[PDB]
Order: sequence, then C-alpha cells, then structure tokens
Amino acid sequence: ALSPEQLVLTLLEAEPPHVLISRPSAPFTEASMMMSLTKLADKELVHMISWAKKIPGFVELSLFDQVRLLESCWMEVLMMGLMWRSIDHPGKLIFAPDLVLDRDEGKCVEGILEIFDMLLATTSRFRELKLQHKEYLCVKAMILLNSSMYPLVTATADSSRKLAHLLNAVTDALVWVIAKSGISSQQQSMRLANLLMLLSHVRHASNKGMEHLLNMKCKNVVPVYDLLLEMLNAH
Amino acid sequence: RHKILHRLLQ
Ligand SMILES: C[C@]12CC[C@@H]3c4ccc(O)cc4CC[C@H]3[C@@H]1CC[C@@H]2O
Repeated sequence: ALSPEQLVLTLLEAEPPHVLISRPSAPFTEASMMMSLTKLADKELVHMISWAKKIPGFVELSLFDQVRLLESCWMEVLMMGLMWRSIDHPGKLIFAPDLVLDRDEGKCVEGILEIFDMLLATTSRFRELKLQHKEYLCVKAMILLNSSMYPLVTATADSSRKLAHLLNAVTDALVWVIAKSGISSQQQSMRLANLLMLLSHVRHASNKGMEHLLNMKCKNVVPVYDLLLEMLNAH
Repeated sequence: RHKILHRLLQ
C-alpha cells in the first residue's frame, strides 16, 4: 500500500470534488466578496476531512494526532488546491468554474490584495517549473503530514513513529515520480530542492490569510458558521 | 472544542 506506484494511485483516487459557487447578482462589496469566499471555504473543509481519511495509514494514527494535523494545515491545503486550479491562467485565481477573480478584484477587500499577489507569484513559480499532476498529489499530502507535532500530554506511543513512516513513504514516492523524467542526477536533486523550498512560501501565505480572516470576523465584516467557525475558534 | 471535526472523523 505504501509502495510508490500503489501510493500515487491511492492519492489520485482520493482527490476531493470541485465545489460549485457563482458570483452574486449585484456588484461586489467588501462584505459580499468575504461572504462568497467563506461559504466556499466551509464546504471545501467538509470534503477535506473525507480526503485525509483516504490517505493510507492516516486513520491508524491516534484520533488526537488526526485532529492536530488538520488544525495545523487546513488553510495551506485550501491554498495549494487553488494554486493548482489556477496554474494555466496567468493574472486569475480560479476559486470555482463560475467564480474566476481577476487580480485587480482584490482591491474590493481591505488587505486581501497582498495575499492574492503572494498566491499568484507562487502559482507562477509552479508554472515555470512545469509542475506535473503526480508531483502535485505528493506535495499536497506532504503539507498535511509535515507539521510541528511538538510533544503534548494526552491521558492515553507508536503514533509518532507511524507518522514518520507515512511521511517517509510519500517523500520516496515524489523521488520516484521525478526519476521518470530521465534528467541528470544533479538535475533530479535540484528539482526536489526547488519543489520543497516552495513549502515555506505556502506556510507564509497561510499565516497572512489566517490573520486576515480572524480580523474580518472580530470586526463583524462577515459572519462564519459551523466547521469554519469551529476551526477558527480552536486556532 | 473540536466538537464537529470529531463527528466527521468517525
Ligand atoms: C481566508 C480568506 C477567505 C477564504 C479564501 C479561500 C477560499 C477558498 C479556497 O479554495 C482558497 C482560499 C484562499 C484565499 C482565502 C482568503 C485569504 C484571506 C481571506 O480571509
């Protein structure tokens, strides 16, 4: 199940559905643009839980570690999906098939234009590298499995070893996919380093987005509900 | 606290 060709096919079959949403009838305001983006995020979070349960070994971790990994990565995983949907469309963010925002539309919401420019620049670096679909599947699974999991004290020890074995198997799978290209050994090491250095850019953008959303919530610009509200209250 | 996520995990 963890051998490279079987693991990559399992990740391919686990991909979540595209969630559909459209623009409002009236011109956007700061409040109505925040309402459309947060309604989409809440529904994608529900499907994200079903995706994580499909990754081999994940439901064999402690329930406590399952919850802690999703709390630590959910905004990063929403942004990685958006970047892959937008990779062939310079100057646009493809939130859904009927919600395609031009860069300049971020001028509608205070503080969001900087975050759109971060997302668009990291999308442009994956376009320049010619990121392949099977490389994307491995890097998105590494985002889930790679957070700090500094020791905490639970009322109830193999769950950490189980996590390292799973993260090692996904890393081996990405090295196997790169080796199909047949480029030089130096070029394979350089491509691996280039893809993994972009993980810090996805964490940077997710930090700025989490601050922005918590401030829009506190100031009553947008109301938030159910799963999205719970993940924010817990942060 | 993690009230609704537990529910979807099981
Ligand atoms: C979290 C925000 C609303 C939801 C947005 C979203 C919504 C859905 C999705 O697939 C990706 C993203 C990334 C950008 C996010 C925004 C950045 C700041 C804003 O508050």
